[PDB]
Amino acid sequence: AVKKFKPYTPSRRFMTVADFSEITKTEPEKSLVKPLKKTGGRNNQGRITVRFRGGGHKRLYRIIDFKRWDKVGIPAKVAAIEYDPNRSARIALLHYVDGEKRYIIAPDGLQVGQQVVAGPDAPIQVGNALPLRFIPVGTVVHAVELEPKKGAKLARAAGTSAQIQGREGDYVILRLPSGELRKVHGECYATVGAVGNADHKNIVLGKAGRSRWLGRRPHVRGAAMNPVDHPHGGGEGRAPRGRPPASPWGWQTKGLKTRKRRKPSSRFIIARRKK
Amino acid sequence: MKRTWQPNRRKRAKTHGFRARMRTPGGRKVLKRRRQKGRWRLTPAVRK
RNA sequence: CCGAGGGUAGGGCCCGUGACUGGGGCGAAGUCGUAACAAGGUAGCUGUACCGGAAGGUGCGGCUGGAU
RNA sequence: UGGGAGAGGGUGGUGGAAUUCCCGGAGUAGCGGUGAAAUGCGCAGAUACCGGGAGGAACGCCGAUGGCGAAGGCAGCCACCUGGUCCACCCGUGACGCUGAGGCGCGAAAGCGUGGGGAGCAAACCGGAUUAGAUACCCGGGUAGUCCACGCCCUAAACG
RNA sequence: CGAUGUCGGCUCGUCGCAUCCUGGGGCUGAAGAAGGUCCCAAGGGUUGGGCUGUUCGCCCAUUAAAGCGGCACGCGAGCUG
RNA sequence: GAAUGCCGGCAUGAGUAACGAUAAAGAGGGUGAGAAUCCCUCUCGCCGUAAGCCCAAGGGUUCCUACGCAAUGGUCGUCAGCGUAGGGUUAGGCGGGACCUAAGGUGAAGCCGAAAGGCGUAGCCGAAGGGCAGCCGGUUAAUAUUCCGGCCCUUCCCGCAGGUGCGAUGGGGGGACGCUCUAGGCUAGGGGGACCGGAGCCAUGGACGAGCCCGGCCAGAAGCGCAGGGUGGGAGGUAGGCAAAUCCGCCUCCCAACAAGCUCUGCGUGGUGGGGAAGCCCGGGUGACAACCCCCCGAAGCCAGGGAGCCAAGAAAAGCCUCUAAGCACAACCUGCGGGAACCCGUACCGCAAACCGACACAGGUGGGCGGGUGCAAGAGCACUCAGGCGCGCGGGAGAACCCUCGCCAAGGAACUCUGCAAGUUGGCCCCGUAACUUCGGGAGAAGGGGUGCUCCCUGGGGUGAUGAGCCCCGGGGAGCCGCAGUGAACAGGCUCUGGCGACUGUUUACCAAAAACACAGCUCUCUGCGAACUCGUAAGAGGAGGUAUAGGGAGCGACGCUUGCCCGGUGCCGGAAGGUCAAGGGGAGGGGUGCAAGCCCCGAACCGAAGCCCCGGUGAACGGCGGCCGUAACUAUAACGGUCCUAAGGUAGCGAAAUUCCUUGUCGGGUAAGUUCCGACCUGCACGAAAAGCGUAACGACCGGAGCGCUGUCUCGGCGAGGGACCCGGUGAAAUUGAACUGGCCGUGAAGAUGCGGCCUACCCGUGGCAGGACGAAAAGACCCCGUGGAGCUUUACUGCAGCC
RNA sequence: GAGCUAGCCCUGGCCAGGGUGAAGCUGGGGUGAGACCCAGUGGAGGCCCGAACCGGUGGGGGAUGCAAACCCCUCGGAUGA
Ligand SMILES: O=C(CCCC[PH](c1ccccc1)(c1ccccc1)c1ccccc1)N[C@H](CO)[C@H](O)c1ccc([N+](=O)[O-])cc1
Ligand SMILES: [Mg+2]
Ligand SMILES: [Mg+2]
Ligand SMILES: [Mg+2]
Ligand SMILES: [Mg+2]
Ligand SMILES: [Mg+2]
Ligand SMILES: [Mg+2]
Ligand SMILES: [Mg+2]
Ligand SMILES: [Mg+2]
Ligand SMILES: [Mg+2]
Ligand SMILES: [Mg+2]
Ligand SMILES: [Mg+2]
Ligand SMILES: [Mg+2]
Ligand SMILES: [Mg+2]
Ligand SMILES: [Mg+2]
Ligand SMILES: [Mg+2]
Ligand SMILES: [Mg+2]
Ligand SMILES: [Mg+2]
Ligand SMILES: [Mg+2]
Ligand SMILES: [Mg+2]
Ligand SMILES: [Mg+2]
Ligand SMILES: [Mg+2]
Ligand SMILES: [Mg+2]
Ligand SMILES: [Mg+2]
Ligand SMILES: [Mg+2]
Ligand SMILES: [Mg+2]
Ligand SMILES: [Mg+2]
Ligand SMILES: [Mg+2]
Ligand SMILES: [Mg+2]
Ligand SMILES: [Mg+2]
Ligand SMILES: [Mg+2]
Ligand SMILES: [Mg+2]
Ligand SMILES: [Mg+2]
Ligand SMILES: [Mg+2]
Ligand SMILES: [Mg+2]
Ligand SMILES: [Mg+2]
Ligand SMILES: [Mg+2]
Ligand SMILES: [Mg+2]
Ligand SMILES: [Mg+2]
Ligand SMILES: [Mg+2]
Ligand SMILES: [Mg+2]
Ligand SMILES: [Mg+2]
Ligand SMILES: [Mg+2]
Ligand SMILES: [Mg+2]
Ligand SMILES: [Mg+2]
Ligand SMILES: [Mg+2]
Ligand SMILES: [Mg+2]
Ligand SMILES: [Mg+2]
Ligand SMILES: [Mg+2]
Ligand SMILES: [Mg+2]
Ligand SMILES: [Mg+2]
Ligand SMILES: [Mg+2]
Ligand SMILES: [Mg+2]
Ligand SMILES: [Mg+2]
Ligand SMILES: [Mg+2]
Ligand SMILES: [Mg+2]
Ligand SMILES: [Mg+2]
Ligand SMILES: [Mg+2]
Ligand SMILES: [Mg+2]
Ligand SMILES: [Mg+2]
Ligand SMILES: [Mg+2]
Ligand SMILES: [Mg+2]
Ligand SMILES: [Mg+2]
Ligand SMILES: [Mg+2]
Ligand SMILES: [Mg+2]
Ligand SMILES: [Mg+2]
Ligand SMILES: [Mg+2]
Ligand SMILES: [Mg+2]
Ligand SMILES: [Mg+2]
Ligand SMILES: [Mg+2]
Ligand SMILES: [Mg+2]
Ligand SMILES: [Mg+2]
Ligand SMILES: [Mg+2]
Ligand SMILES: [Mg+2]
Ligand SMILES: [Mg+2]
Ligand SMILES: [Mg+2]
Ligand SMILES: [Mg+2]
Ligand SMILES: [Mg+2]
Ligand SMILES: [Mg+2]
Ligand SMILES: [Mg+2]
Ligand SMILES: [Mg+2]
Ligand SMILES: [Mg+2]
Ligand SMILES: [Mg+2]
Ligand SMILES: [Mg+2]
Ligand SMILES: [Mg+2]
Ligand SMILES: [Mg+2]
Ligand SMILES: [Mg+2]
Ligand SMILES: [Mg+2]
Ligand SMILES: [Mg+2]
Ligand SMILES: [Mg+2]
Ligand SMILES: [Mg+2]
Ligand SMILES: [Mg+2]
Ligand SMILES: [Mg+2]
Ligand SMILES: [Mg+2]
Ligand SMILES: [Mg+2]
Ligand SMILES: [Mg+2]
Ligand SMILES: [Mg+2]
Ligand SMILES: [Mg+2]
Ligand SMILES: [Mg+2]
Ligand SMILES: [Mg+2]
Ligand SMILES: [Mg+2]
Ligand SMILES: [Mg+2]
Ligand SMILES: [Mg+2]
Ligand SMILES: [Mg+2]
Ligand SMILES: [Mg+2]
Ligand SMILES: [Mg+2]
Ligand SMILES: [Mg+2]
Ligand SMILES: [Mg+2]
Ligand SMILES: [Mg+2]
Ligand SMILES: [Mg+2]
Ligand SMILES: [Mg+2]
Ligand SMILES: [Mg+2]
Ligand SMILES: [Mg+2]
Ligand SMILES: [Mg+2]
Ligand SMILES: [Mg+2]
Ligand SMILES: [Mg+2]
Ligand SMILES: [Mg+2]
Ligand SMILES: [Mg+2]
Ligand SMILES: [Mg+2]
Ligand SMILES: [Mg+2]
Ligand SMILES: [Mg+2]
Ligand SMILES: [Mg+2]
Ligand SMILES: [Mg+2]
Ligand SMILES: [Mg+2]
Ligand SMILES: [Mg+2]
Ligand SMILES: [Mg+2]
Ligand SMILES: [Mg+2]
Ligand SMILES: [Mg+2]
Ligand SMILES: [Mg+2]
Ligand SMILES: [Mg+2]
Ligand SMILES: [Mg+2]
Ligand SMILES: [Mg+2]
Ligand SMILES: [Mg+2]
Ligand SMILES: [Mg+2]
Ligand SMILES: [Mg+2]
Ligand SMILES: [Mg+2]
Ligand SMILES: [Mg+2]
Ligand SMILES: [Mg+2]
Ligand SMILES: [Mg+2]
Ligand SMILES: [Mg+2]
Ligand SMILES: [Mg+2]
Ligand SMILES: [Mg+2]
Ligand SMILES: [Mg+2]
Ligand SMILES: [Mg+2]
Ligand SMILES: [Mg+2]
Ligand SMILES: [Mg+2]
Ligand SMILES: [Mg+2]
Ligand SMILES: [Mg+2]
Ligand SMILES: [Mg+2]
Ligand SMILES: [Mg+2]
Ligand SMILES: [Mg+2]
Ligand SMILES: [Mg+2]
Ligand SMILES: [Mg+2]
Ligand SMILES: [Mg+2]
Ligand SMILES: [Mg+2]
Ligand SMILES: [Mg+2]
Ligand SMILES: [Mg+2]
Ligand SMILES: [Mg+2]
Ligand SMILES: [Mg+2]
Ligand SMILES: [Mg+2]
Ligand SMILES: [Mg+2]
Ligand SMILES: [Mg+2]
Ligand SMILES: [Mg+2]
Ligand SMILES: [Mg+2]
Ligand SMILES: [Mg+2]
Ligand SMILES: [Mg+2]
Ligand SMILES: [Mg+2]
Ligand SMILES: [Mg+2]
Ligand SMILES: [Mg+2]
Ligand SMILES: [Mg+2]
Ligand SMILES: [Mg+2]
Ligand SMILES: [Mg+2]
Ligand SMILES: [Mg+2]
Ligand SMILES: [Mg+2]
Ligand SMILES: [Mg+2]
Ligand SMILES: [Mg+2]
Ligand SMILES: [Mg+2]
Ligand SMILES: [Mg+2]
Ligand SMILES: [Mg+2]
Ligand SMILES: [Mg+2]
Ligand SMILES: [Mg+2]
Ligand SMILES: [Mg+2]
Ligand SMILES: [Mg+2]
Ligand SMILES: [Mg+2]
Ligand SMILES: [Mg+2]
Ligand SMILES: [Mg+2]
Ligand SMILES: [Mg+2]
Ligand SMILES: [Mg+2]
Ligand SMILES: [Mg+2]
Ligand SMILES: [Mg+2]
Ligand SMILES: [Mg+2]
Ligand SMILES: [Mg+2]
Ligand SMILES: [Mg+2]
Ligand SMILES: [Mg+2]
Ligand SMILES: [Mg+2]
Ligand SMILES: [Mg+2]
Ligand SMILES: [Mg+2]
Ligand SMILES: [Mg+2]
Ligand SMILES: [Mg+2]
Ligand SMILES: [Mg+2]
Ligand SMILES: [Mg+2]
Ligand SMILES: [Mg+2]
Ligand SMILES: [Mg+2]
Ligand SMILES: [Mg+2]
Ligand SMILES: [Mg+2]
Ligand SMILES: [Mg+2]
Ligand SMILES: [Mg+2]
Ligand SMILES: [Mg+2]
Ligand SMILES: [Mg+2]
Ligand SMILES: [Mg+2]
Ligand SMILES: [Mg+2]
Ligand SMILES: [Mg+2]
Ligand SMILES: [Mg+2]
Ligand SMILES: [Mg+2]
Ligand SMILES: [Mg+2]
Ligand SMILES: [Mg+2]
Ligand SMILES: [Mg+2]
Ligand SMILES: [Mg+2]
Ligand SMILES: [Mg+2]
Ligand SMILES: [Mg+2]
Ligand SMILES: [Mg+2]
Ligand SMILES: [Mg+2]
Ligand SMILES: [Mg+2]
Ligand SMILES: [Mg+2]
Ligand SMILES: [Mg+2]
Ligand SMILES: [Mg+2]
Ligand SMILES: [Mg+2]
Ligand SMILES: [Mg+2]
Ligand SMILES: [Mg+2]
Ligand SMILES: [Mg+2]
Ligand SMILES: [Mg+2]
Ligand SMILES: [Mg+2]
Ligand SMILES: [Mg+2]
Ligand SMILES: [Mg+2]
Ligand SMILES: [Mg+2]
Ligand SMILES: [Mg+2]
Ligand SMILES: [Mg+2]
Ligand SMILES: [Mg+2]
Ligand SMILES: [Mg+2]
Ligand SMILES: [Mg+2]
Ligand SMILES: [Mg+2]
Ligand SMILES: [Mg+2]
Ligand SMILES: [Mg+2]
Ligand SMILES: [Mg+2]
Ligand SMILES: [Mg+2]
Ligand SMILES: [Mg+2]
Ligand SMILES: [Mg+2]
Ligand SMILES: [Mg+2]
Ligand SMILES: [Mg+2]
Ligand SMILES: [Mg+2]
Ligand SMILES: [Mg+2]
Ligand SMILES: [Mg+2]
Ligand SMILES: [Mg+2]
Ligand SMILES: [Mg+2]
């Protein structure tokens, strides 16, 4: 579950923390961490291109195995489950009978000391990876590639999962976490099960300081600015929007579809998302 | 209170120095113009 | 030393009262409708929820203390 | 000790019919709805027919004046975990019992919180009729909710 | 308009009299006492509070009386703001 | 002769303001032409978590010494951070380079751009981070971890001896990490000693004393001791660590394991080298053959890469160890020892300031370390004071008004005023005690009160010792003493009741606004399937993100509680393969120019022909909107009810004279002797209302209202006192302003407010301290207002383009 | 031109002292087992008081200033955005 606090400060009243109970190792593997270059939202020109970024806790980036068809047939023991600051899910440390060590994102139900494997012949069990054209229709799955050998792209966030809905030619039909129905090539790898740490979404940040620890600087409404800054700027006293609600750059932000209409992906997208 | 000039020799050499001017076209013109005018010092003096 | 009591300060309970406000009872010589008693003209009653000038309605479940 | 019946409860799985939606075919002038209608849907190809897919809820015949539970209540099918109850043997214990203010637990529906889910249904709501009027009954829509997990609520014509 | 600072208050006054009081008068529907009204008169006097930024005004308690106006709606090189 | 003209010169204000912290001065003696100001002595005062000491920036000779005083120095000057001259900065170990990387910068390959140029993995550069070997004392006028002394150490080269499969820019280990809390043992620093050393002192009534005053240490290789840090050993298998690998990783087996051992560090001791006070005497000598010991306190520093807990999950690369490849195995490397070798730059002095940033020797600003003692609960607070440093570069008088900063005040006590503005009161610690309401944390230091010094006596536990003495620490119970007063001085909340707004901590208009504004957790809508959307860029490339719908972007709303109604006709957005309109292009009935002709050239209807717009539908936590008239009930009054106009639909819950109410000080109630404010109500709401959210809400607020208690010079209503000015004398000596002036009152006149015109009145000449009514006083070519076919920012269904998108 | 200022990036450093006493853990009570209750321990927090440090609330002074934003008194934050 998620952990509550007694209200001994104004902010501890609603603040809630992850219970951190599936974790067995509190230190990262040294050969698998590299420094994460903080950007602040700035680009190679030095310009802010994503607003209100920066000042978050320092982090080392843990290298994650998003291929796994790397080591077809070679099993590995689940040695430990770790915290990872660079993603919502937890990471599992794998010990291969090869001797090689690697990281995957922990599916829900992984056990320390469990054996997992990856390949066309792999058992359909939580933690194993297979090409999609071998996972039985119906089973939920995660860490799905979008194209063969290009890396796991779908269902990598905490609690997320995709389900296989059928097969058509060289393609399987997936229901992504958004509800979109998508053709994905049958030779794209995936890992049977759902991503763990599903209680992530019930966390209550609790105070402005917690947002800041995460590298999220305070966001400022256009309505609180001036006409030089935002379409919603100016006005005497408070003001309604007085125009279709817009972004800082003028485009409308209530309903306007923005996917590129002629994108070739459309041939493979069965049904736009829900909700 | 704290004023605008807070001297710093590395900041002075790396900002206005000769090598900084020679990199940029606008910097080479600054030197061309100061040499045309007959300036005694083409760049600020920094002690290193 | 204790000490009637007086003094300062903070509490607890009760009683009288208060602009105004809530429903209740009774009065009957009114206005609106007709909710219930006949299958009372939508069987009724019911806990609850939402709603409507009003009696009331409807949903969900329950009872027969329901006519044929 | 031995045996029996049962929708008693809890958990995880799985089966088929049907409704709705979407994809393909084929086909055209209405369909739907009512006491009669209209709103509604339909030449932007509906309804009726065939194939495929998706999803949720409830389990037809068996089913009955039936069965089970302390009550609320429990109904497709498989398994696991588990309660109560009856019978025959008359073997063990030797009044160890009855009740029960307080207490604790359970407690239909509706309602509440957090998060899923959402096909059908349907408060509120919108429209059509009915009518003297019709904030209703009847018709076309339709959101909570009804469903699942966890925590509250603790009511009833909770009745025999 | 190459600037004459604008409401109210405080302080400091000074002047006019169409006089609020005190002084002197005529008439009264002036018995007395107390008033009404008009004339003469500017020497002095003309309170303390509650409300509001207020000027004003209402109100409390008094008073012989609680006057009204001018001085750049007197006075920011005097203060307040 | 005027341009608030330009440059320069010199006046006026004026012997006026001022001479830069109110920390403070006096005298004696010297020097000298000249002395409040320079040097010396004595007395006084100020700083002492500095106003003392060290370091990094920045400054650049300001350092030392001699000789000087024109200018600089707010006066003076014989002095100086000033003038002239001479001297002064010494390193293998301290800092930087001949080492490593961080962001960033540059950039073989490579990519992009009219040119200039933009990017870019590796590499290179880049430090106050990593790494790396020096401590104490002495010496100079001036440098010292640099010279000297004592004791240590590092690297490179060569040689010798031993040992080993040696060898790397390649593989691996390591380097290597957060915040809060914290153990043990140390050291830095400190207090005490009746003990050790010491020049001396006996005052003024007493004291020859367990007297007074002074000091009682610093470094130190190997070894040893104490405390820690780090590290398991063996064998077999091996398909992984872009080759190899005996290394590392993985699996299994066996002794070992909170041990030891091995290794490293800190502290102690340590051969040895140093230092060494007060006082007296002229920085030096003496004290002195100085003593150099014990007890107590004890770090935030050290052992250290220690321990624990927590979530926000906490650099890199080289040095180093290991592994092997080419190679090489007479070499090569490792260990010990020896001899040789060891370069470049900095080093003065200032450094919280008179030497840096502020035009000034400027009350401002400036990063790190040390920062003693006593007392007050603690402490870096406060008072005093050590070492050390100062008395602030004009003085002497006087004792006015007035100003400033401060002290007191009879009786009253907010009567002051826009407001208790300001100033009082309160004040630390210990104990007793403490309300509504509440999200159960709080509100709370609630409120309110009692205690507080010193003396004696009895006594409980702790630390260090040893279990004792001593030292130090936390208490208890008695009995007394003094004063007006015991946190006796300094530092240290006034409190309560009740509304508005915002949940809260935060943030903001550098330099007139700190708030109710911004942000904020949280709520909802919406976009985005990843070469994501979106953002920056012509592009390449980037951010997003080494993220993947429990994610990222945009918007509104803003803890939490209870909630969030009706209108989709207009605008927006979403969906809609039909229809209507639609450009280039396709098409070519037909028509034209020309030539004698084949031919060449032009126009050109039907029909075909995208998006968009029209059209159908959806959509409000999208832009937004949410009525009017007549009539009706046993008296009046009102209208549950009916009728009728209009609309896309006529404001629901809640709230309401409100941060909204014009009329308005609505009416009534409460508080007051009196209440335009405040609180509670009513509702004809000029002109609330539901995420530009509605109504509430404990806690919070240097926010804004209303009331009270306490206490006050706020006031009645003022008085006195203090210091710094104001004044007088000596020294230095500005400023805005200034047509020129020989510059009076009244009643008038005058461009309508006259020192300057008329009449009359008044008036001897010139200053000093004072006050501010006038000189439409000074300052700023009015910010308001208008005007100019003047400008700029912003807006849109103004016009016309452009990017971007289709 | 970011040696002032604003934001971010890399790498360092600073925050006396005192007060409150969350989770957890241990013991006891409690039950069929629990919830939970008490005590000791513990040491949480955009927690409390208050120096450094960062500020700039109210008032007074200053106004050709010590200062082209200063001074005094008072006041806000002070393990955190
Ligand atoms: O305009 C002004 C003087 C306005 C000065 C206000 P200011 C100031 C300037 C100098 C000296 C004193 C005060 C100021 C105003 C603007 C800019 C700078 C300074 C100020 C200072 C503080 C607070 C408020 C104002 N007088 C004009 C004559 O030209 C005239 O008499 C006048 C016309 C119309 C009204 N009228 O009531 O309409 C009032 C007065
Ligand atoms: Mg909580
Ligand atoms: Mg807690
Ligand atoms: Mg809890
Ligand atoms: Mg709170
Ligand atoms: Mg936890
Ligand atoms: Mg976990
Ligand atoms: Mg879990
Ligand atoms: Mg770590
Ligand atoms: Mg690394
Ligand atoms: Mg990275
Ligand atoms: Mg990065
Ligand atoms: Mg770059
Ligand atoms: Mg650039
Ligand atoms: Mg962006
Ligand atoms: Mg940013
Ligand atoms: Mg994680
Ligand atoms: Mg999580
Ligand atoms: Mg959340
Ligand atoms: Mg973070
Ligand atoms: Mg946000
Ligand atoms: Mg915002
Ligand atoms: Mg604004
Ligand atoms: Mg701008
Ligand atoms: Mg614009
Ligand atoms: Mg704009
Ligand atoms: Mg606007
Ligand atoms: Mg507006
Ligand atoms: Mg606005
Ligand atoms: Mg407005
Ligand atoms: Mg605004
Ligand atoms: Mg606004
Ligand atoms: Mg606002
Ligand atoms: Mg709006
Ligand atoms: Mg607007
Ligand atoms: Mg609008
Ligand atoms: Mg694709
Ligand atoms: Mg300057
Ligand atoms: Mg600086
Ligand atoms: Mg300089
Ligand atoms: Mg520098
Ligand atoms: Mg530097
Ligand atoms: Mg620099
Ligand atoms: Mg340069
Ligand atoms: Mg020259
Ligand atoms: Mg130059
Ligand atoms: Mg008595
Ligand atoms: Mg009836
Ligand atoms: Mg009926
Ligand atoms: Mg009605
Ligand atoms: Mg209804
Ligand atoms: Mg029943
Ligand atoms: Mg009946
Ligand atoms: Mg579905
Ligand atoms: Mg049946
Ligand atoms: Mg039955
Ligand atoms: Mg028997
Ligand atoms: Mg129930
Ligand atoms: Mg639905
Ligand atoms: Mg009607
Ligand atoms: Mg609802
Ligand atoms: Mg709901
Ligand atoms: Mg329900
Ligand atoms: Mg029954
Ligand atoms: Mg004017
Ligand atoms: Mg002028
Ligand atoms: Mg008479
Ligand atoms: Mg009479
Ligand atoms: Mg008369
Ligand atoms: Mg007469
Ligand atoms: Mg008179
Ligand atoms: Mg007179
Ligand atoms: Mg008035
Ligand atoms: Mg009288
Ligand atoms: Mg007047
Ligand atoms: Mg005037
Ligand atoms: Mg007038
Ligand atoms: Mg007037
Ligand atoms: Mg006036
Ligand atoms: Mg005036
Ligand atoms: Mg003024
Ligand atoms: Mg005035
Ligand atoms: Mg004046
Ligand atoms: Mg004047
Ligand atoms: Mg005033
Ligand atoms: Mg004002
Ligand atoms: Mg002329
Ligand atoms: Mg002039
Ligand atoms: Mg001139
Ligand atoms: Mg000139
Ligand atoms: Mg002259
Ligand atoms: Mg003068
Ligand atoms: Mg001066
Ligand atoms: Mg002198
Ligand atoms: Mg002299
Ligand atoms: Mg001297
Ligand atoms: Mg001290
Ligand atoms: Mg200089
Ligand atoms: Mg020197
Ligand atoms: Mg010199
Ligand atoms: Mg001189
Ligand atoms: Mg001289
Ligand atoms: Mg001079
Ligand atoms: Mg001089
Ligand atoms: Mg000077
Ligand atoms: Mg001389
Ligand atoms: Mg000097
Ligand atoms: Mg010399
Ligand atoms: Mg040396
Ligand atoms: Mg070299
Ligand atoms: Mg390098
Ligand atoms: Mg370095
Ligand atoms: Mg070194
Ligand atoms: Mg040494
Ligand atoms: Mg020297
Ligand atoms: Mg080797
Ligand atoms: Mg690391
Ligand atoms: Mg580090
Ligand atoms: Mg911290
Ligand atoms: Mg001590
Ligand atoms: Mg003694
Ligand atoms: Mg020891
Ligand atoms: Mg191997
Ligand atoms: Mg000596
Ligand atoms: Mg001797
Ligand atoms: Mg001797
Ligand atoms: Mg500390
Ligand atoms: Mg550690
Ligand atoms: Mg976390
Ligand atoms: Mg790196
Ligand atoms: Mg070979
Ligand atoms: Mg060896
Ligand atoms: Mg060299
Ligand atoms: Mg030196
Ligand atoms: Mg200072
Ligand atoms: Mg300092
Ligand atoms: Mg200046
Ligand atoms: Mg000076
Ligand atoms: Mg200074
Ligand atoms: Mg010391
Ligand atoms: Mg004290
Ligand atoms: Mg104290
Ligand atoms: Mg202090
Ligand atoms: Mg002392
Ligand atoms: Mg002085
Ligand atoms: Mg005098
Ligand atoms: Mg003073
Ligand atoms: Mg006295
Ligand atoms: Mg008094
Ligand atoms: Mg009083
Ligand atoms: Mg009193
Ligand atoms: Mg007040
Ligand atoms: Mg109370
Ligand atoms: Mg409570
Ligand atoms: Mg609290
Ligand atoms: Mg108290
Ligand atoms: Mg209170
Ligand atoms: Mg005493
Ligand atoms: Mg003091
Ligand atoms: Mg005090
Ligand atoms: Mg206080
Ligand atoms: Mg209160
Ligand atoms: Mg509010
Ligand atoms: Mg605010
Ligand atoms: Mg606030
Ligand atoms: Mg709130
Ligand atoms: Mg806030
Ligand atoms: Mg400001
Ligand atoms: Mg400003
Ligand atoms: Mg300014
Ligand atoms: Mg400004
Ligand atoms: Mg402000
Ligand atoms: Mg504030
Ligand atoms: Mg703001
Ligand atoms: Mg805000
Ligand atoms: Mg909310
Ligand atoms: Mg762009
Ligand atoms: Mg790129
Ligand atoms: Mg990227
Ligand atoms: Mg990236
Ligand atoms: Mg992402
Ligand atoms: Mg908020
Ligand atoms: Mg906000
Ligand atoms: Mg509540
Ligand atoms: Mg609409
Ligand atoms: Mg519309
Ligand atoms: Mg409609
Ligand atoms: Mg519009
Ligand atoms: Mg058709
Ligand atoms: Mg033709
Ligand atoms: Mg022709
Ligand atoms: Mg709405
Ligand atoms: Mg809504
Ligand atoms: Mg409209
Ligand atoms: Mg709107
Ligand atoms: Mg009537
Ligand atoms: Mg209205
Ligand atoms: Mg409504
Ligand atoms: Mg009202
Ligand atoms: Mg009123
Ligand atoms: Mg209101
Ligand atoms: Mg209004
Ligand atoms: Mg009005
Ligand atoms: Mg009003
Ligand atoms: Mg008004
Ligand atoms: Mg009135
Ligand atoms: Mg008021
Ligand atoms: Mg009214
Ligand atoms: Mg808004
Ligand atoms: Mg508003
Ligand atoms: Mg709204
Ligand atoms: Mg606040
Ligand atoms: Mg505030
Ligand atoms: Mg006074
Ligand atoms: Mg005195
Ligand atoms: Mg004086
Ligand atoms: Mg005096
Ligand atoms: Mg003349
Ligand atoms: Mg006049
Ligand atoms: Mg005149
Ligand atoms: Mg005259
Ligand atoms: Mg004349
Ligand atoms: Mg004349
Ligand atoms: Mg004449
Ligand atoms: Mg004349
Ligand atoms: Mg005269
Ligand atoms: Mg004057
Ligand atoms: Mg004047
Ligand atoms: Mg004049
Ligand atoms: Mg004037
Ligand atoms: Mg001016
Ligand atoms: Mg001009
Ligand atoms: Mg003008
Ligand atoms: Mg003008
Ligand atoms: Mg005008
Ligand atoms: Mg025009
Ligand atoms: Mg014109
Ligand atoms: Mg313009
Ligand atoms: Mg776009
Ligand atoms: Mg760092
Ligand atoms: Mg701190
Ligand atoms: Mg405790
Ligand atoms: Mg624990
Ligand atoms: Mg804080
Ligand atoms: Mg705090
Ligand atoms: Mg605090
Ligand atoms: Mg201030
Ligand atoms: Mg004050
Ligand atoms: Mg004062
Ligand atoms: Mg100051
Ligand atoms: Mg101060
Ligand atoms: Mg704070
Ligand atoms: Mg504080
Ligand atoms: Mg603190």
